[PDB]
Amino acid sequence: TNDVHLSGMSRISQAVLPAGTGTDGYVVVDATIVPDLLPRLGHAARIFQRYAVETLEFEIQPMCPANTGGGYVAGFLPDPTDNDHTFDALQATRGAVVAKWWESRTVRPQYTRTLLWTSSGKEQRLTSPGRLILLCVGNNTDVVNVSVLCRWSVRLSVPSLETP
Amino acid sequence: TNDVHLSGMSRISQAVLPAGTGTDGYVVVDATIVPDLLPRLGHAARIFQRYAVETLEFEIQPMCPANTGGGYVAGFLPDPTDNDHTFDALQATRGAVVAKWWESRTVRPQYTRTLLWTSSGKEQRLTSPGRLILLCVGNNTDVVNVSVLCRWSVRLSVPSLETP
Amino acid sequence: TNDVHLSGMSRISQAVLPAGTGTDGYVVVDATIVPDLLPRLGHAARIFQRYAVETLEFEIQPMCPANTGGGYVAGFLPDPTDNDHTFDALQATRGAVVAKWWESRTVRPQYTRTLLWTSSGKEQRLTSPGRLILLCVGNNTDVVNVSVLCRWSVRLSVPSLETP
Amino acid sequence: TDAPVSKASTVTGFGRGTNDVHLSGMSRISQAVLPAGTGTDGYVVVDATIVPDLLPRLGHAARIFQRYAVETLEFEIQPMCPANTGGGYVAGFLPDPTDNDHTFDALQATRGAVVAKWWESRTVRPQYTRTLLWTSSGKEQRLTSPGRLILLCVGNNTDVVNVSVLCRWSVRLSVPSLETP
Amino acid sequence: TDAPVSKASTVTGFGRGTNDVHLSGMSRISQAVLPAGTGTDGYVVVDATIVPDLLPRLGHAARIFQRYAVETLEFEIQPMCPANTGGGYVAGFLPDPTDNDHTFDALQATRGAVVAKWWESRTVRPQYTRTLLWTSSGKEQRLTSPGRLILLCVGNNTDVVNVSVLCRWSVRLSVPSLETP
Amino acid sequence: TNDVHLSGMSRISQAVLPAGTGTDGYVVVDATIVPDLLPRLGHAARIFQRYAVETLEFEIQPMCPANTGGGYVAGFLPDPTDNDHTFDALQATRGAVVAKWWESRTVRPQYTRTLLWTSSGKEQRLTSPGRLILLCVGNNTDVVNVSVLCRWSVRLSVPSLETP
Ligand SMILES: [Ca+2]
Ligand SMILES: [Ca+2]
Ligand SMILES: [Ca+2]
Ligand SMILES: [Ca+2]
Ligand SMILES: [Ca+2]
Ligand SMILES: [Ca+2]
Repeated sequence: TNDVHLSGMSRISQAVLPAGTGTDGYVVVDATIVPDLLPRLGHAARIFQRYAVETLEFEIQPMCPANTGGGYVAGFLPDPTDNDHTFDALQATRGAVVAKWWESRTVRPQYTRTLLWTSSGKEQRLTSPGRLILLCVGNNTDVVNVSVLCRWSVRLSVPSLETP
Repeated sequence: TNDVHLSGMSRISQAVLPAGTGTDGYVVVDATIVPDLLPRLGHAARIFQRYAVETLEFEIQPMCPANTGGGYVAGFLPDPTDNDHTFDALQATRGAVVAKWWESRTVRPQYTRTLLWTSSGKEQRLTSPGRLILLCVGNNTDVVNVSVLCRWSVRLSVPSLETP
Repeated sequence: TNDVHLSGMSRISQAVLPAGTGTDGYVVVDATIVPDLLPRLGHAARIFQRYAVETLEFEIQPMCPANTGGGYVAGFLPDPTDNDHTFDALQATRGAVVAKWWESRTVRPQYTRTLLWTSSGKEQRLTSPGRLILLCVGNNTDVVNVSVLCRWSVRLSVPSLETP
Repeated sequence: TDAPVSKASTVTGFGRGTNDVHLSGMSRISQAVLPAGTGTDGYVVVDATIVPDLLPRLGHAARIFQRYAVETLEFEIQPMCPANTGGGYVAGFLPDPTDNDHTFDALQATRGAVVAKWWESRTVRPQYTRTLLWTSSGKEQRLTSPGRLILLCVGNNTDVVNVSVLCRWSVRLSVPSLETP
Repeated sequence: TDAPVSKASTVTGFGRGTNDVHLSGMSRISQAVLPAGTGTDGYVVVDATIVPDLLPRLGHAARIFQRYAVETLEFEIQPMCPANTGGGYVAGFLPDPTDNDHTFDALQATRGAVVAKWWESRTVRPQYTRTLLWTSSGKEQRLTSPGRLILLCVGNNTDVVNVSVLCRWSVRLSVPSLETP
Repeated sequence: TNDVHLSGMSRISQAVLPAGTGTDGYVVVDATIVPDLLPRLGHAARIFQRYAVETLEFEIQPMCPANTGGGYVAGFLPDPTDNDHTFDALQATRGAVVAKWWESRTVRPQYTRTLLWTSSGKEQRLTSPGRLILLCVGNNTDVVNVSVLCRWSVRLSVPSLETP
């Protein structure tokens, strides 16, 4: 059948937060989940027209010394159009996490499994499952290298050969 | 088995043989069948390590006036390492065809079904099912534009992110 | 029967990363998994001709203070010939991990269970399941002593007595 | 039937040659002569990589096929010397064409290895892959050869030794083609 | 078992190779190109004595056998030229390898001879002996070849003519040996 | 039970007895049967701690002219500690053979099937099933070259990495 099931785990974001610039509410990461953001899924969506996100998980992997103060709040807004970047908006989303800067965590988001479009278009809601937003909570004492990883699983349909 | 089955038709070769240059035995098309040669299988092998050829057929679709002279012989050598490019080598193999330049033909070859490698290596026998050769039979009279297409079906395995 | 099942856990790599030299993308570990790299499996493959890797896991055990910044990305390329040493290439592999320098992790790779050859030869793909690559992510503040361990399980066949 | 601009080609049976041929035979893969005293322990009397070229009729048959599978493979060490000859031989078929280990222990480790005196003949019934091998040569010879037969001296030979190493082979050839060296 | 002066030889399967092999195939026995005007009446386009050497796989197979019998023999005249070409050809298989008569009447006298236009393909179903022939060459070639296939022009060709002469052959090989040229 | 069963034939001893030196009772071969004596079992015991002898047979294969004089007596003492090397000790044991120098014989001995230790220790009775002795009977006339081979089958246990 045209449907092929792919899974993988890749880094959606890499950010560096210097010491003291991580004020409360600062936006460390704001990544709109698109197939191009994921390498293997990037090629897979380059050879397909439609994709549906069966499973989606995120892993916040901040690489900082244990003596680092402050923390982060990480969430997955299931609306690509939504631009709210406050603590309450993230915490309202299912699976959002709050953790110290030296404590890696996992986000298990909730979203609607609809058949999306691999290629971009006018309406972003038909192409992306949502956005991942990672904000600072409090103040960080050291420099934090944050890697945001995404464990994904998709179903691909309508074969084609697209261009970026 | 997280094996992805992918299939489709794609042009492996495009050749423009000018009138008068198509002497007998001239190698119009010489293509070692690797996934990088195929457009969609190119990306599929870019995101996978291993592939197995389940279905392989070649379609010689030359576009020239019906009053043109000469012909072609097309054949699939199941050995990628073999470098013999003559009418005898093509006639020995199975699935080979010989037809006039205005005719469209199908080569149904004898190919290995083992698990080959998408990337290149020291031994070509572990990476390609074989090569396809299209030669002139006689001398052409008009300008011939021959496109060699391939209906292929593969099974892909061992996810990765390869480079050209 | 000739088939004997062996398992074990041994250190494939020992590396020392001084303070500040662990720049992002630096290659800490690049080990081609061969039976000689594993002591007990080294002797076992010295008394056999063929081996098949039934189970393969890796444990990254970096020994550094909790106040160490930066991290690592560890992966198992299931292609011994592949020489890509970038973050995306590792992350595309199944089971790849990203972690802080003071956080031990485990890699559960995916690979094709084919009957390999214990002794070396021209084509490396017939002798090795792949390579383990461990790269730096960000900058390390302290000195990191990294031990890369491999928990393996093999099936051995075709008895012989080989020499190194 | 009207006259067309061009008629369709009428070549029908093209690319339909025979695919499988079973070929059996027996041939001398080696012949060695040893003057007295030369056959010290460990001396390599015979070292022959079993390939279609080594067997003449199989070589000619493999020149017109792409792949071959060894259905049957057996060897005979037939030394034609009297019973007053001292010393002996060890013979074994290494299933790895690449391995070049030439010792008593390496041969004895293999299945079917024989240790005999120079006035005794033996049959080596070895362990060989049944998988399809390539008739033509390539970069890796593990895809083209089932292995190599090795024959060493165990002790010093008192007299001259004439040893002939024979092979009964049965093969199935497949994927017809026309190979050239 | 007492120790004798010498033991009997234990070579058993020697001289027991395969005797009969049926080999079939199809090959181009000739290829000719004719520029405009050269193909006058009676011009000998093709003159090929059908021997195992003419057929490559059959040549290699006959190098390891002594005798062969032609079970099936058919020829195809396949001229790859347009329908606007003038002239024609006569094709026939003379069952006598020695006869070198190259005329229209000599070819037409034989059974299965075909007369066609240059834009028409024909199949020659000839008359050939089923008796055992010798794979290797000798003084008299009537014992080694079933005959010769001959192809002449009937009229002047207006355009260039490319003609390929093919052969479907089936043979049974017997009396195994190892021939050398 | 992660017990590895390994078997094969290997030469335990190679002796060159020159003509005239083979007086009656001369100890041609004296070998305490330990896994280090066997070539392939050498590596097998190098990667294991304990072994149990399931099958043990010795093959005396002397290579000499049929007109040579004298003979040999071969026997397996089931006690490694025993130091009696005489015809009487060999004739007392079971499985012993006596034959002319041109004859090839098989000693099927009486050996313990308990779990012995691959390494050496204070007590030899916990490490070896016994010893094999090959003695001269009479005086030889020609130079004798005797190889003592052993068909052995063992069960190995308790993985380790031993030293010579
Ligand atoms: Ca699209
Ligand atoms: Ca690769
Ligand atoms: Ca080997
Ligand atoms: Ca070939
Ligand atoms: Ca002859
Ligand atoms: Ca020990």
